Amino acid sequence: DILLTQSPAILSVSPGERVSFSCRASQSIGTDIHWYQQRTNGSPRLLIKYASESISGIPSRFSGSGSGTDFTLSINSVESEDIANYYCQQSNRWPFTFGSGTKLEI
Amino acid sequence: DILLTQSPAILSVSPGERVSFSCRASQSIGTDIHWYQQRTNGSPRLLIKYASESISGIPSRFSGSGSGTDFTLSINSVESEDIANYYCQQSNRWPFTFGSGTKLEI
Amino acid sequence: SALHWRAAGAATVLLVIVLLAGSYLAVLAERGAPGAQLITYPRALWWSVETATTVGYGDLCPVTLWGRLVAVVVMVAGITSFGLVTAALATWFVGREQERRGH
Amino acid sequence: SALHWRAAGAATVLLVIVLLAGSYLAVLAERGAPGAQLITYPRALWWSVETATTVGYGDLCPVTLWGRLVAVVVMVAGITSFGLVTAALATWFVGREQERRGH
Amino acid sequence: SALHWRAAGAATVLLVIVLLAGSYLAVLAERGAPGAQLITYPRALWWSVETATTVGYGDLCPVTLWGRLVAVVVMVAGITSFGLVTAALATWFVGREQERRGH
Amino acid sequence: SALHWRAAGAATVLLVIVLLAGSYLAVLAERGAPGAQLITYPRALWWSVETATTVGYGDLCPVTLWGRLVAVVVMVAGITSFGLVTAALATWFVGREQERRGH
Ligand SMILES: [K+]
Ligand SMILES: [K+]
Ligand SMILES: [K+]
Ligand SMILES: [K+]
Ligand SMILES: [K+]
Ligand SMILES: [K+]
Repeated sequence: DILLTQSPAILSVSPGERVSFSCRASQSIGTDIHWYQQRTNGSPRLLIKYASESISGIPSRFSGSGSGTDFTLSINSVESEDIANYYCQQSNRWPFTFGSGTKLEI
Repeated sequence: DILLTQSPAILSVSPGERVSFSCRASQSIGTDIHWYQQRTNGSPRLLIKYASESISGIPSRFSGSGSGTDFTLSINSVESEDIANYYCQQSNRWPFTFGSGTKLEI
Repeated sequence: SALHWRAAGAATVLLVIVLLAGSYLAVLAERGAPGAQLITYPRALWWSVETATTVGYGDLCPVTLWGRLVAVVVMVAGITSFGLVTAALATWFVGREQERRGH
Repeated sequence: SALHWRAAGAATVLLVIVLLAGSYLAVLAERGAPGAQLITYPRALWWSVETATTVGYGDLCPVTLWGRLVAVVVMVAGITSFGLVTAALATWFVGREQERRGH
Repeated sequence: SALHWRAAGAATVLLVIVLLAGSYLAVLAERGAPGAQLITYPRALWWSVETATTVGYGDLCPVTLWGRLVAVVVMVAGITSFGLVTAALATWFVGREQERRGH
Repeated sequence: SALHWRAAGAATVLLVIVLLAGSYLAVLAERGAPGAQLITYPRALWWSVETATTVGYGDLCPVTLWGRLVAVVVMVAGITSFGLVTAALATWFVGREQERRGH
């Protein structure tokens, strides 16, 4: 069962700065990694699919990259609305699994 | 995305001695590694392609070796003209990537 | 209309159906098995084509009993389909060569 | 009764026997060799089918001399069997096309 | 001139063209996809031959949609080409055996 | 004596020669290339058979230009050889079915 490591668990950044969340898979999973955003009291929301594919309705500020075992979710010019929990999820091998989560702090 | 580690970052040697630069890939890449030389204020110059293939116009003093994840660029009988920055580059997986560089010091 | 040409077509249509159903069933059979990779439809379809033509790269393959049984049906349908096309090409050449001799 | 159809059947029955015996012998030959994976009957049978159809995913393959010799027999029996079916389909098309011309 | 022999040749020339174009297009389609290995022309050409003959070692294979679509065209062109050669060899044997009986 | 049966045999003998020479040349071509595994004769021979039948498990494959060129010759010789056997089986069925109708 594929383990997804998200470290650090909390990330602090200054308004407008560039931020990067990391997700590490216990074994090579191509680019079968997806990112979700969950604001306080909200349900998860798909941000990036297959490591770097854009989703319609998501600010162009968000981008992903990586392949194999290391993945990055990036936000260029962070802002208040980005404060939330960010999760990665893999679909390479059954069963699907989720990372532990990374909190964005401004 | 394949990571290329070049350590040590600086290498000191005495005139005429044999020197060796190392390049380590985060995953096995066959022999798809290439070496470049960049003198102060100069543009990069191909030295060795595919880990050990000679290029015409390059002193026979230069040689490369290795396969898999570990690669070595060697200079037999270093001399002043060899003072520069040396980079490895991989073409096994997209996107191509460069090592961080190793400075030769005499 | 020439049977060999009709059977060739029927063979092609049938193969396309086997590929789609095989893709569907492979996913259905492999999910629930720890470690399985044949679990999303787009790649499952690539896998089925890969199997039917018998290329078998090894980037994807079934690990469950029913996934393997599905795989066998796909291999056989592909081998039979392409084999039937070859047979039809043989009948066309044989018939035409007869003409080239008069008959 | 039409020979090409009889030989096709005989070919199928024979292939099924080669697959089962190949599965048995592959396990018999590979156990005792450090690192070998073709060592339990259910997957060995999957391997034999995989080889006979010539798909060869690479999830399982023989590492010993006798395992490889068994593998060759399986490959050849499969290639011959499916090749014989194609040949029979050619005879059916050739015969029927002759009729379609009167003969 | 004998059609089966002409079609065989045409088939060979055509296959060689499909291999070269497939090598070109595979690289064009796979670059830009993280993790892709089918990205330099010399190996892409080896890959295409590997696919056309349906050997499929698994040392190289496409990961993108268009790379896979290119792969399918290559598999089919190869299967069809070699299948057409077999068909021509059948027509040659059938024709000559007829002679061996007088006709 | 029936040509199709003679060509089949000639094909078998020739294939066996291609396998042995291919094994020899593959080793000759791959040694000297860092990372190459097709470097001892016994497995090289297993590799050639593996390639000729087009099974291609992926446990061994050439990495050098000349090793790949040798591989192509082996693939083609195998495809042609087995294809020629199928063609001969077609001529046997066609001839005998003619008899079954009198001719
Ligand atoms: K095959
Ligand atoms: K294969
Ligand atoms: K294969
Ligand atoms: K394989
Ligand atoms: K493999
Ligand atoms: K075939």
